[PDB]
Amino acid sequence: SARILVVDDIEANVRLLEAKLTAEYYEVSTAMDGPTALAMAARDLPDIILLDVMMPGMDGFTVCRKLKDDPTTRHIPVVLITALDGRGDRIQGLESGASDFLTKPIDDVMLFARVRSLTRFKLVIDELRQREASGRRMGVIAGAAARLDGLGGRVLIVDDNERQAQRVAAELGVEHRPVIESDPEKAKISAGGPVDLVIVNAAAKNFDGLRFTAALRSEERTRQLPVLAMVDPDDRGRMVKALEIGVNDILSRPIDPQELSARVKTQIQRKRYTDYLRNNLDHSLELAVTDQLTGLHNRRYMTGQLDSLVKRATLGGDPVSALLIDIDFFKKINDTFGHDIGDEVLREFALRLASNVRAIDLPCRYGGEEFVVIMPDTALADALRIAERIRMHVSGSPFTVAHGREMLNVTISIGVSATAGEGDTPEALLKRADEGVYQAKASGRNAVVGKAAH
Amino acid sequence: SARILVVDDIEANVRLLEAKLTAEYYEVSTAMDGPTALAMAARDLPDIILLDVMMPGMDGFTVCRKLKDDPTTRHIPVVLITALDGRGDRIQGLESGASDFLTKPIDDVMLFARVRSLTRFKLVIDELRQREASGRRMGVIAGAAARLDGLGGRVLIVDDNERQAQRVAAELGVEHRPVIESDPEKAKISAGGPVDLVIVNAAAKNFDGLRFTAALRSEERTRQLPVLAMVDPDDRGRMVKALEIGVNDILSRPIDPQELSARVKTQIQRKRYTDYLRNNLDHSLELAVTDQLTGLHNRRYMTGQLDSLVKRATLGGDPVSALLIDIDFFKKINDTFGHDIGDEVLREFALRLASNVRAIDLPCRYGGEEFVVIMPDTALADALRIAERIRMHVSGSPFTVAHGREMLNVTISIGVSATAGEGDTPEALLKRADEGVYQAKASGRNAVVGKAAHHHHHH
Ligand SMILES: Nc1nc2c(ncn2[C@@H]2O[C@H]3COP(=O)(O)O[C@H]4[C@@H](O)[C@H](n5cnc6c(=O)[nH]c(N)nc65)O[C@@H]4COP(=O)(O)O[C@H]3[C@H]2O)c(=O)[nH]1
Ligand SMILES: Nc1nc2c(ncn2[C@@H]2O[C@H]3COP(=O)(O)O[C@H]4[C@@H](O)[C@H](n5cnc6c(=O)[nH]c(N)nc65)O[C@H]4COP(=O)(O)O[C@H]3[C@H]2O)c(=O)[nH]1
Ligand SMILES: Nc1nc2c(ncn2[C@@H]2O[C@H]3COP(=O)(O)O[C@H]4[C@@H](O)[C@H](n5cnc6c(=O)[nH]c(N)nc65)O[C@H]4COP(=O)(O)O[C@H]3[C@H]2O)c(=O)[nH]1
Ligand SMILES: Nc1nc2c(ncn2[C@@H]2O[C@H]3COP(=O)(O)O[C@H]4[C@@H](O)[C@H](n5cnc6c(=O)[nH]c(N)nc65)O[C@H]4COP(=O)(O)O[C@H]3[C@H]2O)c(=O)[nH]1
Ligand SMILES: Nc1nc2c(ncn2[C@@H]2O[C@H](CO[P@@](=O)(S)OP(=O)(O)OP(=O)(O)O)[C@@H](O)[C@H]2O)c(=O)[nH]1
Ligand SMILES: Nc1nc2c(ncn2[C@@H]2O[C@H](CO[P@@](=O)(S)OP(=O)(O)OP(=O)(O)O)[C@@H](O)[C@H]2O)c(=O)[nH]1
Ligand code: BEF
Ligand code: BEF
Ligand SMILES: [Cl-]
Ligand SMILES: [Mg+2]
Ligand SMILES: [Mg+2]
Ligand SMILES: [Mg+2]
Ligand SMILES: [Mg+2]
Ligand SMILES: [Mg+2]
Repeated sequence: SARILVVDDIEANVRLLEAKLTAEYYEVSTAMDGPTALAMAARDLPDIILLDVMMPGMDGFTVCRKLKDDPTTRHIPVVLITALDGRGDRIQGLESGASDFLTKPIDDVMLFARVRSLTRFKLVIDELRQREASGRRMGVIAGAAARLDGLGGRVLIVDDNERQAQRVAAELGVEHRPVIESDPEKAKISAGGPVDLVIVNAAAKNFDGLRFTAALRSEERTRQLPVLAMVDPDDRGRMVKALEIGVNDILSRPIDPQELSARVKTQIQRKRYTDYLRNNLDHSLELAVTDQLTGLHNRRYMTGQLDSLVKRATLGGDPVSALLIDIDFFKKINDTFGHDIGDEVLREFALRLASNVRAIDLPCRYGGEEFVVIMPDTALADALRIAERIRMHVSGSPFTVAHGREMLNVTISIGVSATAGEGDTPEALLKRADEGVYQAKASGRNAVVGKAAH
Repeated sequence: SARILVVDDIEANVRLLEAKLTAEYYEVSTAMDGPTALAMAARDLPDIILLDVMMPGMDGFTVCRKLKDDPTTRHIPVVLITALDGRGDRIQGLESGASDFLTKPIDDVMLFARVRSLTRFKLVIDELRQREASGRRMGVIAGAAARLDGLGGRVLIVDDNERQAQRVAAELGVEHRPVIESDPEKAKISAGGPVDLVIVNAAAKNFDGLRFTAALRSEERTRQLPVLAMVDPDDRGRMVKALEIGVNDILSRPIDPQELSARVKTQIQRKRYTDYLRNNLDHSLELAVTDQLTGLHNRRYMTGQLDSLVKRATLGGDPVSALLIDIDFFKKINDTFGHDIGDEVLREFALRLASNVRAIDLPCRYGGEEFVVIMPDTALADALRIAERIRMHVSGSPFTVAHGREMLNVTISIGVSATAGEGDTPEALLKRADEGVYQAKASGRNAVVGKAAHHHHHH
């Protein structure tokens, strides 16, 4: 279910861990030092890396720093597993970018809980990386592939221990924008707003922090919001639960502020990376101008042009008209002959429309079975002629279908609309058009109806 | 971690299930009949529905059919939980679209394993649906998924048992294209190729079907490929394991051939649903028409439009004009500052052009450093006005460059052209615009030069 790379200078360690992980059905590979490790990671792109710190030559902190400094590997969670146990070295490991820092001998129940958690989180990151990478024979821009810090960031602190909360707030205060909130019900609201990270106390006295987290996770709006939970280091059952319901990361009471700072930064920086991906995906769709199926222009492109043309109309320029065409009984077509045949009809209809209208006109795909034609410098009466012409052309001739094998009769209903002067707006114009289609429908279909200015 | 709607006519049932699920930290809501259930599902979009079959009025098979027939709710997994246990009841439930069919009194360990599984899957799908609904709302993606299509479908049967393999193949054979493969190592390869679903034997004698599945799941190529596992029915632990390593669904042996058929169809249309989403999302930045770097329309598009406009002009309609713009000393920019900056200038120039010209005009990328603007219903004189305006917008103000650090001065030369008479053609029109450009540049650059058509004294 995951490819895990294990790194340690002692063979006994490597194969003991290996047997545990393959017993849980993971695909394990191994390296015996830093240099090797970095080569395998760059080549094989594993899902997780488990890493010794103390090794002859290049040590685990360095290895870790390099993995995060290459864009190919920056995204892979690293878990340090080591014999060291000083606070000093704990903090050095987290500051160098590791998700967790475990001290030998490790708790297997926590290791597997943690691994199952990381893989769950990597699911969405990886899909989005796949989505982007399918722009690669296209055009990227703007983005200079440049990272994205972990500083800044608005942090909500849900806690009913005033002493503890203020300490947490004082530490984050220098580098971040912290806000305290001891009411869980209010907190639910706040957490929807402008917030990058929530810190929740699982050992709160007046509410259950874990239930509160489950709450955030269940509602679609905040399922993605990172959550860092304060827990008791002696209560293993509760730590596993925390990971299982969906907590991104954990901290031991009493709160070490240097540990706190390191993990808050880690979490804010991963959440930003995944919002870079989401926005890049959405910016590239914005740039699309045609409808994939019919190759006519899409409605986004159309409404942009309609904005400009209607504004110019309102301030005294040329009038604009709109035709809104909707195919009759289109659902009956799909329900009888199948979706494929539905698409043959749509494609043919688009080519017929395009070629019975002037080049200066803007025909477009407006919805599933709806088409709009914008006609610059055209008034209501002419538009009605043009609509009539298209109606008679569509129904005057059957449609080829089932690639060649069969004909079909198709008819359309059309609503027609023209601009009405200074007060008019493109949404008003379109609304009059579909009031026309509605009456045309009601009149018995295969009909044109022009609704007038008010 | 998930919103679960629970439906059943007896309060005792609803209440007992609710306790169990909230003890595992789920958000539960409830209904006690069909009508209510369907209203709640459409208003609230829960992550999973657990459903009784036998209820006064509308029953569970109907409620289920309606949920899958409405696009708002079609994607929600429905699990039926019922006192009924005939194989006929089971097959109807699965045929009406359920992910699973459980008999009361349920196995809780198993219910949770199954819930935990559905939600792991929903994570990918709902990120996808979410992005794709963003695409629909901004006006780019349009259309609809097929409502039927779970038939056809290339199915790989990884199995050790000749005879069982053969029966599975015979049943699927009518509606799908099965292929048998008893070697797991070969099967790893085949599974990469053209395959929609793998059926694997968890109780195979010569290899571990679950290890084989873990294998598919770990390699990035086949991580989404649906897998249906045949399992011994007296091994709850192995069943849970199967669900944990990532199996889409379980089928108890000895194989019921109509159970098989129903569960294969369900998985294949779920696969195609997620494919349809991925295509909408990606394939929509493919098909030329615009120029990647600048956003403006490409050349092929522009010459198509110019043909139609010029023909209409020549037969008596509105006149048409062309501007041909070419950036001055553009080679100097690439050679002094590098192509990163050359591109920054082209992109910005496109922004300044697009926004100083009317919507009805067609600005476009014509060559490396050349742009053309087509102006419908416009004559030579007005075109010269437009060219001059544009020219001063580029030279009147320096260009940002080196992302923010550095300022560059850029100038353009423009040739101008307009339709004239019956005998004119688009290639003639553009050729006059080129002669303009050539004069503009000879005259000392940062200039506009228009070119009228002429005939000889005795033409
Ligand atoms: N296709 C196209 N044609 C263009 C463009 N610019 C000018 N024309 C054509 O050239 C004419 C005269 O432009 P003008 O001398 O700036 O005289 C202009 C200008 O003084 C003013 N005006 C009109 N629209 C605008 C505008 O959007 N912005 C500004 N700033 N002034 C405008 O009134 C005008 C006279 O209006 P029209 O009757 O339309 O007469 C316009 C129009 O037929 C253009 O970008 N695209
Ligand atoms: N944007 C746009 N506007 C349209 C369209 N169809 C008609 N109109 C507008 O309304 C017109 C009157 O159309 P008509 O009655 O067919 O009267 C037509 C028709 O009889 C003939 N005609 C012009 N172009 C064509 C053509 O391309 N094909 C055919 N078959 N006849 C044409 O002369 C016309 C009168 O010419 P106009 O002065 O242009 O007057 C035109 C035009 O202003 C259209 O598809 N798109
Ligand atoms: N009844 C009518 N139909 C219209 C009108 N405007 C456009 N159409 C329809 O759509 C046209 C294609 O328009 P085009 O792209 O401008 O391409 C147009 C245009 O470029 C030119 N053309 C044809 N007739 C005339 C005309 O009478 N006057 C002018 N100025 N151009 C014409 O060739 C055309 C292609 O020939 P068609 O087969 O007629 O194809 C015509 C016709 O089917 C109109 O006003 N009235
Ligand atoms: N009927 C009418 N509408 C007006 C007038 N002035 C402004 N508008 C409307 O608002 C414009 C945007 O204002 P702009 O800043 O002048 O932005 C203007 C201007 O910078 C330039 N432009 C377009 N036509 C002309 C023109 O005839 N003369 C001049 N000088 N500039 C023009 O590009 C424009 C953007 O073009 P549009 O997309 O058409 O967008 C146009 C148009 O929709 C006007 O006098 N008459
Ligand atoms: N093949 C195909 N079908 C589509 C597409 N986009 C939307 N549809 C279908 O178009 C159907 C429209 O059915 P309606 O009942 S709303 O429209 P009708 O044409 O049947 O109604 P009228 O007779 O015009 O009143 C919907 O169910 C969609 O599934 C599409 O892109 N390809
Ligand atoms: N950065 C960048 N440069 C390009 C591109 N497409 C074409 N070019 C280059 O633009 C350069 C222009 O050289 P010219 O001599 S043709 O153009 P000039 O502008 O220097 O000539 P004029 O002074 O106008 O006569 C050529 O070397 C082309 O390789 C491009 O997409 N990005
Ligand atoms: F050698 Be490791 F740091 F335990
Ligand atoms: F009432 Be249910 F079908 F058990
Ligand atoms: Cl001329
Ligand atoms: Mg060591
Ligand atoms: Mg319709
Ligand atoms: Mg009942
Ligand atoms: Mg040049
Ligand atoms: Mg050139």
